[PDB]
Amino acid sequence: MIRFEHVSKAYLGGRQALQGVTFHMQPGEMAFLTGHSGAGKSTLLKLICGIERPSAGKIWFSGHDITRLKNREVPFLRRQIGMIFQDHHLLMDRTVYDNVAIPLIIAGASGDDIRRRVSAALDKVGLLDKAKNFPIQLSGGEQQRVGIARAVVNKPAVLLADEPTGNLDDALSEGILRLFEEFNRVGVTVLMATHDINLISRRSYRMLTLSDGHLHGGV
Amino acid sequence: MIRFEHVSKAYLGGRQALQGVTFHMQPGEMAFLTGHSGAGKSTLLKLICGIERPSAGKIWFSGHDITRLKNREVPFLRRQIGMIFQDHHLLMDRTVYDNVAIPLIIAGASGDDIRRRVSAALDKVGLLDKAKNFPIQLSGGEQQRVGIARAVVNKPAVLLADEPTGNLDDALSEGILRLFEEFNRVGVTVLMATHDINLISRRSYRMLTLSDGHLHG
Amino acid sequence: NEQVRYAFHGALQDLKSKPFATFLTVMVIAISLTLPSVCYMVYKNVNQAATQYYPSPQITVYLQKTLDDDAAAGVVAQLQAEQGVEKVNYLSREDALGEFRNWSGFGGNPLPAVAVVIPKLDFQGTESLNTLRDRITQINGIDEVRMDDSWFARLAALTGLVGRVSAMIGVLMVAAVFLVIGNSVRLSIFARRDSINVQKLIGATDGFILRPFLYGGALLGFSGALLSLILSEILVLRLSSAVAEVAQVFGTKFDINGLSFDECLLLLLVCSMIGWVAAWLATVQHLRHFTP
Amino acid sequence: NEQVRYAFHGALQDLKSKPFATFLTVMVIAISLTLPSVCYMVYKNVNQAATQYYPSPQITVYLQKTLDDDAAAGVVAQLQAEQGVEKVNYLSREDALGEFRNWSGFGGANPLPAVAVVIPKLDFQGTESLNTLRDRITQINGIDEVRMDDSWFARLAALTGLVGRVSAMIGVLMVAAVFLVIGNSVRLSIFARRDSINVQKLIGATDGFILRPFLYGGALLGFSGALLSLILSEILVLRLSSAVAEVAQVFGTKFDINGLSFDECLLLLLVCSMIGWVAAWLATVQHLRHFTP
Ligand SMILES: Nc1ncnc2c1ncn2[C@@H]1O[C@H](COP(=O)(O)OP(=O)(O)OP(O)(O)=S)[C@@H](O)[C@H]1O
Ligand SMILES: Nc1ncnc2c1ncn2[C@@H]1O[C@H](COP(=O)(O)OP(=O)(O)OP(O)(O)=S)[C@@H](O)[C@H]1O
Repeated sequence: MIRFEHVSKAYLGGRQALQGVTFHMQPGEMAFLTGHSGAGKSTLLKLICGIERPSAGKIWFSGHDITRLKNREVPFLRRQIGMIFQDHHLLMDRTVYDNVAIPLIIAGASGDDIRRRVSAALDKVGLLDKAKNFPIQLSGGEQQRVGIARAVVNKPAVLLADEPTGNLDDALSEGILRLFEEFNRVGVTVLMATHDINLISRRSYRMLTLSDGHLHGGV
Repeated sequence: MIRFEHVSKAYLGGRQALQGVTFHMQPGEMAFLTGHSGAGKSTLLKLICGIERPSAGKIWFSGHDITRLKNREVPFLRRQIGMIFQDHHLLMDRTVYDNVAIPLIIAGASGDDIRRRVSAALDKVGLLDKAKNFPIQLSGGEQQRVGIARAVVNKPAVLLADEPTGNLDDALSEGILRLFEEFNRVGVTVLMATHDINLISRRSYRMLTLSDGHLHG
Repeated sequence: NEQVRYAFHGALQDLKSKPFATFLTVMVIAISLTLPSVCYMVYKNVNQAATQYYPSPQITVYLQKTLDDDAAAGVVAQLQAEQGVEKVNYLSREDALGEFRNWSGFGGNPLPAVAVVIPKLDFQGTESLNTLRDRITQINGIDEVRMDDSWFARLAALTGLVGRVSAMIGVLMVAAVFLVIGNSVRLSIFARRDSINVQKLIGATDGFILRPFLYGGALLGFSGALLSLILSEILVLRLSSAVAEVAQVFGTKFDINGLSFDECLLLLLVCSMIGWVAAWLATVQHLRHFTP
Repeated sequence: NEQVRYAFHGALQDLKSKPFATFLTVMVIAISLTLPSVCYMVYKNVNQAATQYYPSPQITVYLQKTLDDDAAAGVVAQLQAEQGVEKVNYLSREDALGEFRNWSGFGGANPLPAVAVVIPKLDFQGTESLNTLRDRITQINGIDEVRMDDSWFARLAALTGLVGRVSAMIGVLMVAAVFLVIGNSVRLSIFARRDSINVQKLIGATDGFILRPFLYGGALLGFSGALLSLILSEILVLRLSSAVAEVAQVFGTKFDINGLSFDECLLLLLVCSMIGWVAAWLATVQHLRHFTP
């Protein structure tokens, strides 16, 4: 289970991103959280991995308390989260083949498993052609595709999707959605975040709308 | 007057992103060029400003041809295109107010009308309270907004668009599109390149589609 | 001088954005510039000491046995007339009588006089010694024009090796200042990858990219030279205090010449120009990689 | 050693990424190591050049007349067992010192006593040796010429202290210079990247894992830094070994310049690579402390 207490966060600039968010995030099923441009629809996902501290309340994950971790276990517990970014961050001047093999190195992979893990990860996105090149010559669609491809590896317990398909067409939007949708037979929680409604209106899962850090609607 | 004939692109690996395209582009008229994910639309989109050479063929701009010319001529005519990008090429060290003042100080305007020009280029975008700060604490929903805020400065003769509304709501997409629509009252072209189909279905303009970098879908 | 305001404005906050690195990159580069100043201090105070203190190339010249009791005055008068030796110490026959009696009592009679020959530094070479031996021998009344050498052979040989090794060290330090300026400036430039791309994709002029990096390199070299001068002056004062107790056994007052004003301006201008060319070479060889 | 192969592979990929930039970094870190080596061999060769020098510390050991040579051998054994640093030579006054009487019978014109010169080693010197030696000196008969010479003895004590202080100051500023130049080079080398530290921690990793290819990179930069100086110092030595020949023959002997033996070469490589183990370790953790929440 993933539980929220009455939590909020602001910053040093005086901008209050969150003003009280509370939900029980059950293991297994999906989420389609959305809001306006000024809403905290990305900073909500930033608190899950624990790379910012919440200004108010206390934060809970799995079966432990992830509040007040002194930089010695929040390296350890973050590894099971494939937290996707809004804007792409790749290891520059470094090939794609070991770019998606980054989380396998820390987890203690063998020699043989890396090849089939990278191959099976890039099969689900369909990019076994630009595999040995650099992300300089990758255009933005496949840059987003290799950014979302490295969340798939290591088989994470919790998956976060901070705006995928922002740089994709509608034909591949259904495929990159169904790459998430095939994860329902395994015990993983997926937090999909988006702006558009058209593919959301074609499906039916949980709505978590927020307005300036207040959910109001959405249990 | 932007004239095209058969132009191709094979950078290093022989990947034929483009092979040839032919269309005239009238001054002041809008366009909504699009393709699929692997379709070579952004390379064609950068061929108008021409930060890379177009290999085979030639591109005509206004009343000149810029195909393989010197580096003392290309950045002088690069000031008349509205360069926005998909990735956020913004000065991380400097604050937002002089991110959009780069075409002003290139144009050499006086210091007194910098503030009213920047505020005139940011009120229609809707970012004045979130100015005079750094882009690292700005999210992408306003980072893409301050990215295009330097394109609307000083009224360029031709305005360029490399996938806006990537991190924006549909209401903000409509607002930013009406921001782009009022430029068509004067003689500046709009070259929108979006993957959204419902936004372009709500209005009728010059719709062309390139399919895998060849011809016209 | 109005469009250049922004280029000087941006570099100041660029350096003041991360202050510890700005302090470290000047503290590492002033102490690399400490050593040419230190070697220049060591060079120029022993050179003025070499005019009077250690070298005295005297050649022991003996006169005729009992030619005259005051025959050395004629030798002084004739040797005043030619080049080479100008000032001759007056040592007559009666001078040798008073100068040779004390040596006999220290160890335990025609007695020809001993002349003093000083060829200065323009005829101090051993090949040029035989030219001076021609004019002394051809003057009558002089019997022994006997060589000394030995210590003078060492004085005319080790100075070449010391000058050669000092020239080698000076060439290695002028290469060091030619290279560490360029290294520091090019790492400062290569720390910034986004800015050149943004101001080049946006329509501009190449000089507009060139100016703030060039001014930052110039002020970095200026700060390095200034901190080098301030750090060298206190070491000159410390060595003056260190030589104050050593100079009092030499019998004369001695002081160390400090960094003069006519060369500190040259050091500051060459540091500014080397920052200029280091930023030119760092920036021009970086924005040619952004034009396909 | 299976987990550290990625560190070596990443380090050699970083070094081979920009060969000109890494070569220039190796050159700037290697030109700094030239002068500790040059000053070390300069300080080293003058130790064996202190075996012989022009201002020899002569001691006036002018004994008595005629019968002093019989008592010279009796008294030399007592003084050598007093301090332990005592070298006395003796010559025949009537026969071997007749040339010294004939020195006054030269162009620059047995009453004189015998001449003996005592030159001790540099280990037992100073005013304490004079205080422990003048108490029992001139213990036989009366001994003429008690007037010592100490004008050169006082100046050599003053001159060696001055250049000793200069050399100590130079050495501590060289170790400061090499420490700060490896700190500057490694700090700008890791500051040249920003995303490579961020992305390694935004994806869950181990804090020690990101330290591996930066500590190893700094250690390999320090290890490769000293080797170029150790193939450049001896080049300057052999370039300046030619001038040793004509200044050795005027000394009346043959002198050989020493070189960098393998005992101190490993020490220099260890001290130049160990500061890459420290500078990268402090600079990376200083850089990632600014990115923690
Ligand atoms: N690190 C930060 N420091 C200060 N303010 C921030 C920070 N991150 C976000 N904000 C502000 O919080 C508000 C929205 O936060 P975000 O969740 O980051 O935005 P968002 O969810 O990315 O919305 P988008 O970009 O349209 S998907 C804006 O007013 C931002 O300026
Ligand atoms: N510098 C480059 N070198 C090699 N191939 C490139 C380069 N830039 C783009 N491409 C290729 O161009 C093709 C697609 O071009 P784009 O027009 O950029 O695609 P796209 O539809 O615009 O995707 P985005 O996300 O909208 S940019 C891909 O096959 C890329 O590999």
